[PDB]
Amino acid sequence: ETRVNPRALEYWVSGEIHGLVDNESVSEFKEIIEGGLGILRQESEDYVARRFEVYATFNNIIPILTTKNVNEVDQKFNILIVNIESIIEICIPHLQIAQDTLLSSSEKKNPFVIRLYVQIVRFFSAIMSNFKIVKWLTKRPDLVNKLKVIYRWTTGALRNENSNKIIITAQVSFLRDEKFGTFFLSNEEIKPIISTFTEIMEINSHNLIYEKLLLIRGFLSKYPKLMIETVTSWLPGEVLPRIIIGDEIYSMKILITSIVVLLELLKKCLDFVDEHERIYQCIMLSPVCETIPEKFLSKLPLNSYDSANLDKVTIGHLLTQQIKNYIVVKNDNKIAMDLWLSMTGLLYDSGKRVYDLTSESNKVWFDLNNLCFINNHPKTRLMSIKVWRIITYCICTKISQKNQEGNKSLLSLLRTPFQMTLPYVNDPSAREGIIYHLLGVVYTAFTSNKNLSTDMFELFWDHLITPIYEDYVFKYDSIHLQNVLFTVLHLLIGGKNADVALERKHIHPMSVIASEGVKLK
Amino acid sequence: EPLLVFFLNPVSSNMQKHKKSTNMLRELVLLYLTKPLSRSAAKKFFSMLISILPPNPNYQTIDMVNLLIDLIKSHNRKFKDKRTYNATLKTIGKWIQESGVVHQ
DNA sequence: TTTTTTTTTTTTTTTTTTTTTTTTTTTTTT
DNA sequence: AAAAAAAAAAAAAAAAAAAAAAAAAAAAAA
Repeated sequence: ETRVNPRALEYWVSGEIHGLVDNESVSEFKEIIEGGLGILRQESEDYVARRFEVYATFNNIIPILTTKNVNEVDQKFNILIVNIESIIEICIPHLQIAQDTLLSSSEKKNPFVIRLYVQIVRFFSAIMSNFKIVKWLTKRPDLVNKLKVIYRWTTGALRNENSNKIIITAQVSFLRDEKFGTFFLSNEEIKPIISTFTEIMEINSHNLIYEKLLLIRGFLSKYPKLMIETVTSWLPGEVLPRIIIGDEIYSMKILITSIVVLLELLKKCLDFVDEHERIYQCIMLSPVCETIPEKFLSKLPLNSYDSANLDKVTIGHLLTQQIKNYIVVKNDNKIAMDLWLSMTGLLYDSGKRVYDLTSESNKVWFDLNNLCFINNHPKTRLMSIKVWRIITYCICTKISQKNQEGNKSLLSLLRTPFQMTLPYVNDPSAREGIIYHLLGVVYTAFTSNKNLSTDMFELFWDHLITPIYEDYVFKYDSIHLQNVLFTVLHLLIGGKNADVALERKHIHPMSVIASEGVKLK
Repeated sequence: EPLLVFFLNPVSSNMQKHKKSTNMLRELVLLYLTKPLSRSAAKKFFSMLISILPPNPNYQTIDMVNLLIDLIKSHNRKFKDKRTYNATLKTIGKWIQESGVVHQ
């Protein structure tokens, strides 16, 4: 007999009763939700206890994406887009009184209100992350600006009072999944959010760093222009120290996640060049105490006079040391080189810093690559050449003809892989790295560079191609290698006999950054 | 696609069609899984190959299904799944044989 | 004897193509 | 006579499919 009732007091007993049975794939789920919203109408003799259970079942009868039927999602959320005016009069103040009683003291580990606070935050997260609600909200901006208060309080609830591991994780997962701000928050309304990424209550329980670094991903791909304008805060304050302290104070998951954030900024920042030059300023010009908070420096494995001269240790030095232990101690050759890559690109994309590659204080980065290339593993030897794609891109896109001997010096260093592989021409992998590199040089200097004039070509010729071919190529007994190395010449003159596109075509300079790189086609 | 036709071809009877069909339907699957059982395939192909088991009618079709289902269940005892989808690989018997004891 | 990488799959985002609205302007009732 | 309706004819928004990219898991090398 069906008489549990959708409303009144009969449905939720004082701790459970949800409804994941016949309401899974069925519309009648409606009356549990619209029921619960009616129970939230103040009164608060019997209805105060039952506030814990209603926001519990809301996080239970909600579906995932369900590719099998994206319409059961569409139809369940179509109740909320009608009920929404009611959610805003009650669930916002019911969150606020639960928050502010959790923002008045220190001992406040009270299991009634703190177990409710997490359940009401999940309920809002699942409302915001639903993209169909985001397109629908544009129909009424009165509700957008009422709802905007969630962020206005959440931003205080990270850097004030006793924000607990659970309270932080619920607010960060919300801001990772939110999607809402892209169409409803202005760039300046978002800066108060990024302003918290540096300022969080400290408990490096691994849980908390893992979600903190994943938030930076969602914010880079959904808010790039905003993240880059502010990079001088969140990168040196809370991301960059995570790698430097080492694996022991953390877990390898944390270290890898803080390497991925570097690659994402690289795939969204060459778009803007960093004309503010934040990169070289906050990392290679500046020492530790100018940009790293004490919050991470007290946890740092210091060594010698460097501990008393934090005024002199520029961040590039301590980074260069940590990369050295991965190759020589752990054998983590990939982690060392994929990291090393991302910094060199971002640091030197500035159309005057490209020349700093020539400096002896900076050649320690090439030495560090050489110490990887002397290792046994053929895949490691190939990969320590596969990285040079950035060195081509910086030297051949952001270059200025004016510094004639500067250009010539960069173009000479760019042949260093051929000097390393010359004795190793016997090995399959050592032959292949020559081709992969050289495709990227040719492509970037001539196919994707529009600005060739006369003057750029002369630098790219009797100072570049002639020193490549006379001093390396005309000395390899490997005939099948030479066949490919001379095929690139036919392509540039007018015989395009190199498949081009059969079935299974690169033109913008970003294309050389890719894992396959570039081909003859 | 062809396994859909392997079911409904007896709508027009002809035991000459059946007599070659059941013989070829055995040798089709004898080599389909020559490599040592992918974990993912033990759920991917498993899921769509059960989304359409009817007609529940058609007496001369279910003869062919009962003759093939235990040919599969024979290798499911010999060199099945080296762990992973153990549990779902026997749910194949639970709903398929429910049909074969409701309309026979 | 177990670590590391590649094909199958998943997702974003172009690039086409379609959906759709809103300005424009004659002849009769406000 | 003035304001309102009636109809040409340009204009603007957004979802699909496939390439890449990237993940799970599977294929390879210890």
